[PDB]
Amino acid sequence: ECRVLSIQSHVVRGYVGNRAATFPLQVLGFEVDAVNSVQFSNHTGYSHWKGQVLNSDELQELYDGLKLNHVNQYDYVLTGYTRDKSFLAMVVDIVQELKQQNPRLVYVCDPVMGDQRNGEGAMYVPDDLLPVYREKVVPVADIITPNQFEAELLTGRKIHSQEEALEVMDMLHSMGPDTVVITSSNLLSPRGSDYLMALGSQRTRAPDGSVVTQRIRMEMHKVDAVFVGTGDLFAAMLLAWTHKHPNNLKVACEKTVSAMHHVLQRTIKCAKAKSGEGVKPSPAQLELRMVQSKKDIESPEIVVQATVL
Amino acid sequence: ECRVLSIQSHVVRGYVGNRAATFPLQVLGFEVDAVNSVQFSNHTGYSHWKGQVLNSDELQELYDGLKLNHVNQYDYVLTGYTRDKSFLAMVVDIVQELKQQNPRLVYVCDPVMGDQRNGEGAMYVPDDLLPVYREKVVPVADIITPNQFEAELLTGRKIHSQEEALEVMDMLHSMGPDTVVITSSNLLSPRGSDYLMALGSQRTRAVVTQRIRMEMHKVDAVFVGTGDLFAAMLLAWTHKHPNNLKVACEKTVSAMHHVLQRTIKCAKAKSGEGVKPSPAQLELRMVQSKKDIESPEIVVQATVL
Ligand SMILES: Nc1ncnc2c1ncn2[C@@H]1O[C@H](COP(=O)(O)OP(=O)(O)OP(=O)(O)O)[C@@H](O)[C@H]1O
Ligand SMILES: Nc1ncnc2c1ncn2[C@@H]1O[C@H](COP(=O)(O)OP(=O)(O)OP(=O)(O)O)[C@@H](O)[C@H]1O
Ligand SMILES: [K+]
Ligand SMILES: [K+]
Ligand SMILES: [Zn+2]
Ligand SMILES: [Zn+2]
Repeated sequence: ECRVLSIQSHVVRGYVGNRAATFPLQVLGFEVDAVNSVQFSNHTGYSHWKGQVLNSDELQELYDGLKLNHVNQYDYVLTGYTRDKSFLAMVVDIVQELKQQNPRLVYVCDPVMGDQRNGEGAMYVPDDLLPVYREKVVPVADIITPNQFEAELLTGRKIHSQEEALEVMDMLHSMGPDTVVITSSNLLSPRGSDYLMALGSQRTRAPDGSVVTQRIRMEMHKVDAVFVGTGDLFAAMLLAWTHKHPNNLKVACEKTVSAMHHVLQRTIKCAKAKSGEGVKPSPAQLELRMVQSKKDIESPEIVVQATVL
Repeated sequence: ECRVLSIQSHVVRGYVGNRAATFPLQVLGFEVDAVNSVQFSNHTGYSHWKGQVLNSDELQELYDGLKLNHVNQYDYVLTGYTRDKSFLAMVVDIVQELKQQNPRLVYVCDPVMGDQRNGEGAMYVPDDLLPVYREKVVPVADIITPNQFEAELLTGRKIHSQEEALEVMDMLHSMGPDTVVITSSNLLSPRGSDYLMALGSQRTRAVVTQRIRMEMHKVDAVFVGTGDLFAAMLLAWTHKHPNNLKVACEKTVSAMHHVLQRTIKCAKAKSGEGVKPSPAQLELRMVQSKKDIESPEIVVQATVL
């Protein structure tokens, strides 16, 4: 019996935030309680979008309702994109209260702030969120899934190589989370320029005070398209697989990355078919084919091997 | 590839409204766009509840977003509990607009009315909603899932026997919906007093008519969201068996039985011995009934009337 409290955005159509995360965890057997931080018609990749947002006060209201009914017991808390600092600070109060009641609670956090869109690096959020992520969110997180840019920002250090990447991940471990996964980087991969390189690290303190650190590298073949909600889907499946393989980051990452590959291959195939030959698929046509990937999400065939570093 | 627009309530914890309908439809292979009419912490069966309600203007603002992006093309529309007549009217406008764009669109409606436990923080459904359902909603609905009390209100008639029911169901057809299903009645099953009787009727312009009856053994507990789970699965099964309401209902009702059995068993297991299960312990074991929803073992035989 595992219950997850997921606080993320919601869209009527498409897959992003809680939409990208709920279905996967449900088919994997987790009980998901979903707080929708906002409700829009579709993601911001489209030309238009309309919806409402929740302020930190409304969030607190929803939590008080769970608390008043004595059902505020969770095994996992999962958060992603957040645009306002009050909301984020409010989330930390919540995570801390819950951890006070369940020391075994695991907080999976995807510190969303930006990327380097093919050599294009800029922020998605107000510069005032970074201090909150740095000083208040990271310290209580158990698993974080930043991309290169977010790892550089959290540590204030820049990554130019695989070696510096590992140092940055160590600095992150020192900030709190025992598990760190850099989901994507600008790093050149040894298998080819067309491969995306991911890196993972899981720290473990031994009884005698010694520290064991499992580090792994992953190389996935790039799909020529820009997807949305990919980081959310990743964080959600990583939570499920790390649960099953608690002390094996290797297998957890392999199962997670394999599933991504299957979902995306099914998505790019359907998008090109729906947009005609020659024509480039539109954001509407590139929405993740979540529902049709059920079997692949439940039991993915492994198609990527993690290299132990 | 089918796409469903479901406009219902959302609750952080538990299953009612959209929470009871989405997972089921998704595992059955349907693309579900969900508009959450409200967002509460839990349903009204609990001692407390907090949340916010979405007004009709906000509902229009969302649908507009879908329109501007030319992605407002659906195959089904699914609605349930509403306590705002203003919101309900906006839903009818949205449906007629969608039906003009796709005449083949199917509107599945569960006209909720009464002192029902729900996910919109309400203690009752305003009496002033009845005339809205009667005149604006039902004429546009293709499949309706009223319970006996609701059917009686929509027709002004009162059901005292099995013949009386078929009589009301026919009236409902004439009002618009080609498929009607009275989900539960006070009617005494010949099978015993511990069985709940459900009646179903379906018209096909060959105009033909198929009527059915089902006995379901009562479960000694009070559940919330069952009406929502029913409508959602009926939607899926009617799609797979378009002209066979017998088979469609048999699978829907079977799935239901499996979910409730798994729910009552776990609830008693989690509560102390001789301790009555609390609403929180009675929340539907949805995620764990995945295989039973995808492929339910038939445990009921619908008799053709
Ligand atoms: N084009 C792609 N080809 C292959 N895998 C991809 C692609 N885009 C995303 N992914 C996969 O999705 C997961 C998350 O990707 P990435 O690290 O780019 O996300 P992100 O920058 O956090 O996402 P977002 O910007 O949408 O929040 C990774 O496991 C990655 O392999
Ligand atoms: N105690 C029970 N035992 C067996 N089946 C039940 C029970 N309660 C509900 N159901 C099943 O749930 C479905 C809907 O039942 P019911 O007539 O109570 O719904 P409703 O009035 O639409 O629901 P709601 O409580 O959401 O208003 C039917 O298929 C019915 O058999
Ligand atoms: K990420
Ligand atoms: K009903
Ligand atoms: Zn991201
Ligand atoms: Zn009902």
